[PDB]
Amino acid sequence: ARYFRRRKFCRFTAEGVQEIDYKDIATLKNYITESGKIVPSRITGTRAKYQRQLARAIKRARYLSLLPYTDRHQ
Amino acid sequence: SMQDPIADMLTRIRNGQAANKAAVTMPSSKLKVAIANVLKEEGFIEDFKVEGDTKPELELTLKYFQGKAVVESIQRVSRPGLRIYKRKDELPKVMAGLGIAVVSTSKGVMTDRAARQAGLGGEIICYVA
Amino acid sequence: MVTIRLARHGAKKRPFYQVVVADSRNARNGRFIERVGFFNPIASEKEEGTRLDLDRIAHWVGQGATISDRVAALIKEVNKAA
Amino acid sequence: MRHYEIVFMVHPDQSEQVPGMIERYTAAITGAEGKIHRLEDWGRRQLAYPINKLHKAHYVLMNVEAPQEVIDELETTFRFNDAVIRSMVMRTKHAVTEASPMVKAK
Amino acid sequence: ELQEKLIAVNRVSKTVKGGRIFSFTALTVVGDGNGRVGFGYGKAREVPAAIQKAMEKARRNMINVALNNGTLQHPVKGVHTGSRVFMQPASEGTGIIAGGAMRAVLEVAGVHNVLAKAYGSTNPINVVRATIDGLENMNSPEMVAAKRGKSVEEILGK
Amino acid sequence: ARYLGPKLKLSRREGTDLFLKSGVRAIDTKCKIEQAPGQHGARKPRLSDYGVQLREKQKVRRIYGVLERQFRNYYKEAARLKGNTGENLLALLEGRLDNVVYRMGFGATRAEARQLVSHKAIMVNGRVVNIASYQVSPNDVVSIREKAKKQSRVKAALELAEQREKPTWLEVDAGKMEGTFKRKPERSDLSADINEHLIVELYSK
Amino acid sequence: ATVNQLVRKPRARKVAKSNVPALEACPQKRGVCTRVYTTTPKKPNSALRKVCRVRLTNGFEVTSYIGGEGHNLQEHSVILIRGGRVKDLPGVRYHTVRGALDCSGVKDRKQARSKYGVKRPKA
RNA sequence: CCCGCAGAAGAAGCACCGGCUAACUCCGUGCCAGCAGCCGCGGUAAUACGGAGGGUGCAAGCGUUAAUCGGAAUUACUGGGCGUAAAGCGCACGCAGGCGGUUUGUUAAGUCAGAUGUGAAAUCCCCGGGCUCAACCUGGGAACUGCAUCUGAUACUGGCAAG
Ligand SMILES: [Mg+2]
Ligand SMILES: [Mg+2]
Ligand SMILES: [Mg+2]
Ligand SMILES: [Mg+2]
Ligand SMILES: [Mg+2]
Ligand SMILES: [Mg+2]
Ligand SMILES: [Mg+2]
Ligand SMILES: [Mg+2]
Ligand SMILES: [Mg+2]
Ligand SMILES: [Mg+2]
Ligand SMILES: [Mg+2]
Ligand SMILES: [Mg+2]
Ligand SMILES: [Mg+2]
Repeated sequence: ARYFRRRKFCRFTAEGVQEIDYKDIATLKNYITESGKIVPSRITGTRAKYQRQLARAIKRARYLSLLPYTDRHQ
Repeated sequence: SMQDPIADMLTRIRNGQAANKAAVTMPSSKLKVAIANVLKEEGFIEDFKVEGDTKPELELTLKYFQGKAVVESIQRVSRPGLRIYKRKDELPKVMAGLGIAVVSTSKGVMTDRAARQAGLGGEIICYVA
Repeated sequence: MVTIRLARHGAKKRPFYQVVVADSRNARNGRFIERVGFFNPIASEKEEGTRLDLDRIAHWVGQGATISDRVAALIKEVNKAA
Repeated sequence: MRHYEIVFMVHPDQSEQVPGMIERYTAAITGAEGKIHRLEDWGRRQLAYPINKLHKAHYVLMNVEAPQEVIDELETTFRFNDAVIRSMVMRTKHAVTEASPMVKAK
Repeated sequence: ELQEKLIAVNRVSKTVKGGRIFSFTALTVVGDGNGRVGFGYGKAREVPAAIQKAMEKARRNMINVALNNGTLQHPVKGVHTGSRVFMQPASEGTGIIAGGAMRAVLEVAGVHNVLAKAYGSTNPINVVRATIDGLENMNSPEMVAAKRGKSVEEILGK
Repeated sequence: ARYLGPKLKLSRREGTDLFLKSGVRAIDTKCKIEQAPGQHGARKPRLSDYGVQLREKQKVRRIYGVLERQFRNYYKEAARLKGNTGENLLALLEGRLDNVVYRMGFGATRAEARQLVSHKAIMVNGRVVNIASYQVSPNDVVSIREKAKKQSRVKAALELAEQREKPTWLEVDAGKMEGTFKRKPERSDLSADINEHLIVELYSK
Repeated sequence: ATVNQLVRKPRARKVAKSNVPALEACPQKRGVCTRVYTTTPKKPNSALRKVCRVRLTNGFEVTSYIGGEGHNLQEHSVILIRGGRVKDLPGVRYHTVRGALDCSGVKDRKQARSKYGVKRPKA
């Protein structure tokens, strides 16, 4: 119910990302769990600023249908 | 005897490149200067110079990048025993366009791209890759 | 003499006639001078089945060429319907 | 002159006229100096979740750049055009005269 | 990842006082399919082991190849100890056109469309080395513009 | 001109059951999957290189009951046509009338749907066609013949069609007993277990 | 090598010689069996191979092999011969076609029946 | 071509299964008889012969044989070789022959560009159309890779004239 850790490399900052894009399906698919729920920074280690950008991106993609909301699609 | 000065130029460059020579000396001529002049625009050679008046001498400064020869390969296409002439539509692509073909057109010696843009054929002197 | 007639091409029971200008002495499918059209007797009755370049045909007639009986009907079943 | 990033989606049963649609939008956009400066396309793609029963549909990207007024008309068109199932008139700060991973993959 | 392909196996033998001692060899290539490929060769008494020797040999001695969207960048000519190979980049959809030995290296290397031909001796081990040597000498526009001290757009001409 | 022997033998050989038999009773129960036929079938056969290519070609053909001679002509046409050959060959195989009828839902099996075409029970654009290899063109409308609809086997095949994820490029009509071959199919829709590049090389040898 | 040397003497297309010269590029030829006898095979083998000497219509005299078990062949027998050499019988380049002309089909043949001219056994 | 009639009724073989090469055992046989495109089998536990079952390929056809090209870069122009594997003449001179350093002018021979005529139709290729489909047939292109003539261009090669 409470863990909170890190992996010691905010990959977005590493690659000098200046704007996470919602069309980078490949990248996104790395931060979405099997169920389809955004993974907390406390796990992957992503820096706070880029996670906000990443999180809106996931939502837009889910909207755009490039990603799946949850997994039980009837 | 010496019967194809152009092939001698190819050997002089190729042997000096394989021997890591800084510079090569040779007898000069308009065609040799023209071919050396063409090489300058693509960066395959550093510089060229001409000394002497009664017996002109063409001097080429070779180029190396990581201690490796810049001229990877060069081979003569048109030879005194066998002339090679290509029409504009059929002009060959040397080193998939990364290299150049020295072409002697009616408007002078130029690269394959210059001949292709101008829609002109000529004699294929050499392949550079 | 030079005549304008139809050369029978196509397959069995589905003829397709080629309208050619040729010397009458030559074989039906043999040597010919010029192509001037075709004629499909099994046309679908909905789309094009016969077209001829009347300009060249008139030129050959003015040169002295004679007109076959069947082709004359074609050069009529057109210039009348339009 | 605000840079928009249209991303509409066309019914999989009407990809025949998709080209013509591009022309329509482009022509009216360009009327007010609507610099297109980008017009990719991902053809048909397997929708992640079955929207409007349609288990698969088209996909188009138009990082256009035109006055605010002209673009607003497009949204009205996309609303009342049955061909376009869904849209997303995002608004980027600058321009993107390049390529996206969706095409660079191939 | 790392994909493994068995290219060919053989039963070599060295005679000894008592009799003929049989041994087995194994040729393999490993690669990530995205511009990196490495060949391996191994000798052992038991075939099982020979594979492990080849796998370890392939893991070490790796090289980088500058791929171009899963296809070659230009026609290349390789030659190793009597085996001459010619490979040519091909349009999308042509698949792999190569002999059995030449085909195996291309999957782990990441090449998807290529026309290849083996001239001279078709000995599998010599053929494999000939292909890799050609790939190593294959240069991309990025290093060619740098090596020639020019820019990419100028030399390319587009 | 048609395979007439047992069907489950082929199914269990080459391994993955692929669209054979009525499709209701579980395929595994009717036979013994993961075991090629024959007395020696119960063993691990170290397949070769030629081996893999052969199996794939054989598998594809049986799924659509296309004889070699016929199949080779499809390959020649696919190579002739512009585009990627492997998908073009798959598109041609899917465009056959007998296959289309099966996916449209009028036949329980591809073999049974093919017999419906052969026995003059299918109408295409108001014209009677009884040739299984007829190529359906985009936007065409395929309609069961009035007399045919009285066949209760067709009705039952419609019912079962629901389980098969309805092909996108086919607009099936239930009570209307019609279909519109919307357009050509695409590689993505077709079973991703088919490696068309293997087929192209094998026939280009 | 040199183009000038090659111009002086162009490349000479070599003519490939047939392995069955007595057929004169014909698939089969009829002949009369001059002699029926037996001969011995080459080195790695041992048997009593059955061969026949035959005079063809074109005058060529050659020896042909009998590929079937048992044969009703003798003097002045008219047979049909086809191509195909015998690996272990030097000088034998032809096979007698079983089941043709005065050569009867092989008795009890059940597999590869078409290769020995034997009618399908009644069920 | 259409429509009705009756009843699964009238319609499946052929080659192969040791390697190459997809697909295996049992019996018989015992260097016998035999097979064999190449490798080769068989001498008493034959996945190779013969029979059986089983299995693989192709199919109203399947096999064998003959023939042409391919693979054969194995006559190599593209696209090979000549120390020892086939292949440097015993050596020199030397004609015809091929080839020819550095230089200006000169022509236009080659060459290169331009144009125009010519390259029958069919075939082949592309886009279509017609036969229920298919072969088949046909419309329009393309192509015909060529040659002649003319007008240029003249670097290079050749040309002569002088260096
Ligand atoms: Mg047939
Ligand atoms: Mg096998
Ligand atoms: Mg050859
Ligand atoms: Mg050699
Ligand atoms: Mg010797
Ligand atoms: Mg010698
Ligand atoms: Mg000597
Ligand atoms: Mg000179
Ligand atoms: Mg001239
Ligand atoms: Mg013609
Ligand atoms: Mg049609
Ligand atoms: Mg025509
Ligand atoms: Mg001169």
